[PDB]
Amino acid sequence: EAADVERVYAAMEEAAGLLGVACARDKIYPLLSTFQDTLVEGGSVVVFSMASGRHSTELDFSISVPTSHGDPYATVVEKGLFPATGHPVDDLLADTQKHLPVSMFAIDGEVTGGFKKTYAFFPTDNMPGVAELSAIPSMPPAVAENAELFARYGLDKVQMTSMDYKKRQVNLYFSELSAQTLEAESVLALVRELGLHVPNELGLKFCKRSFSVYPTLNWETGKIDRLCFAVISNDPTLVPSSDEGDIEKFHNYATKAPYAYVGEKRTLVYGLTLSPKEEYYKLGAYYHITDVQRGLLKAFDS
Ligand SMILES: CC(C)=CCC/C(C)=C/COP(=O)(O)OP(=O)(O)O
Ligand SMILES: [Mg+2]
Repeated sequence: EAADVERVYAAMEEAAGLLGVACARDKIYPLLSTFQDTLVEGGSVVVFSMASGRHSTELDFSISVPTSHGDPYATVVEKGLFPATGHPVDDLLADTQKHLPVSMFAIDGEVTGGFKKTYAFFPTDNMPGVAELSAIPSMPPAVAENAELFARYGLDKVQMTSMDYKKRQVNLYFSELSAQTLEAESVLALVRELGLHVPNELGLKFCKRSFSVYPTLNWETGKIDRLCFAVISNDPTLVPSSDEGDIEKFHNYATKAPYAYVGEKRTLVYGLTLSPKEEYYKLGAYYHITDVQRGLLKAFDS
């Protein structure tokens, strides 16, 4: 439906407008048209994410794609929207769906850069572990090489994975996080073992409220590139930053981002990313939600 396409793109321009970013129509429209059938409201999930620091001038968008549509990456490459990288990341999404049960896909891009990643969601009642994922042929070796470290901190079940074709990286979104996993002492030992920025009192408090945690890995080495803690809430003032700018800019976005489910508050997902020499924050404001998001809010934002 050309209608849903225009609408989704307009909302995307709105979100970008809030951060002073311009959408590259030539890179976005073709992508939205290709999966236009998935833009239907109801069972679709769409997110527009902002970030701080060196990411403050970009705006990401995520769109859920039903598995029935087939490998979303093969589609973008076949249509000529993106050039295969020639690396294992090209087959990872396909191999993941082949070896494990995938409940749904998702495409991700940046308003000025275009397409850059896909996601593979797993059934909540049938989530794979570190061992099941590390056995995927195209999966980065780093996953298996860090298996002992993951198990030591209670990172077992994975609710989904994401593949970044431009940076050739993979994220493992751990779920069912225990309390001792998110304890201050545990989080500190973990970051130190990975050589990432040490979170302060404020950051640690945010890590404790996390419902999801995801490390980023690559095919070059067995070293984790960064680690992210995600919190989901309806509260627009949670950005874990002490900078006046961030507090103001994030809260503004959280209260003005577009959303197609009037009648409820905006679902928000905040992120605290720790890299070797710094930390940055991100915030995704959902444009479209489903009962999954509602279920999560009841469980982690009560
Ligand atoms: C359709 C749905 C429900 C999408 C959810 C996407 C999500 C939780 C992304 C987290 O990664 P990121 O956006 O913070 O960045 P990166 O992958 O680059 O680390
Ligand atoms: Mg992003």
